[PDB]
Amino acid sequence: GLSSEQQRAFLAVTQTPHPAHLITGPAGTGKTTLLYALQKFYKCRAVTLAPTGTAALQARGQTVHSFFRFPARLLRYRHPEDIRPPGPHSPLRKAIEQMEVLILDEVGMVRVDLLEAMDWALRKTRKRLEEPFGGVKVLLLGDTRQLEPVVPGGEEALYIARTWGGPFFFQAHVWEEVALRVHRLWESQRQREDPLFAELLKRLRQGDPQALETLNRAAVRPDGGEEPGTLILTPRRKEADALNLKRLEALPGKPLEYQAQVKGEFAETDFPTEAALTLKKGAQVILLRNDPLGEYFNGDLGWVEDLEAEALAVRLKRNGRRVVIRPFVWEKIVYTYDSEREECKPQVVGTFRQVPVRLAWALTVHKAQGLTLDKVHLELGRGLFAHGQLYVALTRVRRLQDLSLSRPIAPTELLWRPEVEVFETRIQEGIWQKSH
Repeated sequence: GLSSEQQRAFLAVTQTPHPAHLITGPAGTGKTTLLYALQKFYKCRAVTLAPTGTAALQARGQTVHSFFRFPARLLRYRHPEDIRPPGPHSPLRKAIEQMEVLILDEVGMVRVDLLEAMDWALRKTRKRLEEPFGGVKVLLLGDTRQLEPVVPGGEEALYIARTWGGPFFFQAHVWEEVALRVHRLWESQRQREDPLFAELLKRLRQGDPQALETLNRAAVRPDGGEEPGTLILTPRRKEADALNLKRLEALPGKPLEYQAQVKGEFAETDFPTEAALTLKKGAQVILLRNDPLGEYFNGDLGWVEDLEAEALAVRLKRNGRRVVIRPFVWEKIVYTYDSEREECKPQVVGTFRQVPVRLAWALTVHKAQGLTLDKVHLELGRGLFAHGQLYVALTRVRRLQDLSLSRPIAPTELLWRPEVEVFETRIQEGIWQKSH
């Protein structure tokens, strides 16, 4: 069930001896089903890995650090003190010396030292320490805009500045050895781009001053979140929960707590939704899972109508109330070699059981990633000039008319980092390889 756009990438990456392939493009269905077709297409030829627990959950894979027993600190270059190879006959080594393909979702947040750990770990155990990754066909994924890995400062920042120069996944010295065939999609909705707004976003990423004045003198509207169907996006999830709470304690209806059943090993930070979910009839809520039948979708903004102990009815914004949702089961997955099969065969270690819905009067930009939204309102916190971290917020809409920021933006909150502005544009032909 693959469309021509998803099939073109599938066939372009699977039918070639080239190991390194990057697939760019925004989040959403079409991108997920592309991975769900890839990982099932090989199905112990490869494993699916991710930098963060959240990414590993929504990608059916294992955390990189947890798959490789990598320690939660700066991974020094080819250092055996940090990158310890699994010993002989160990029940990780036998499974890693099968992985012809390695899928890697959300490469935006993969730090450089983390990528160079994977390469050396794959080389010093599959015996292919000359070829990059031990020959393993790496399939990188994720919009390269929802990037910028945190670097603490002090000792760790200086070492990374000296070894690589920056924290990005492309500054790794692996790419000085192999070429990265980049299949960039950016082609899911032609005119719900508003090509003037796309060029406006590109001029903001390049520091243009008058593009910034244009953005401010068309979209600045204090508290323009009172207009109907306005989702008040916030950068930080602290004020988002605070905004949902104050709008939740306005509803007269009696609340109902939905209790999650966290079975097995499931980290607290990996929780998709709050386990003590207080809901009232009339709350703006959003779905977090696609319906196996096909009635509702992931990211479907609804309104609570009825509150049953193990089900709830929501009037969808998209078409009109049709579906009652039933608690979904999230599984923590770890890839450990199967004895009988002689082939990795991943394993369910954790379980999270609650209704796939969360409060949606406000949302963190992180959780809002890739959602097609009709109308948004941005909440400035006077400190978000985190070297362009607010660009990801402007991209959450297709036309300038839908966005309404509460306070003006400084030129610095949107300006991209110089190393990024060189990567996004040297990949616009195709293959990318690091010179000198």
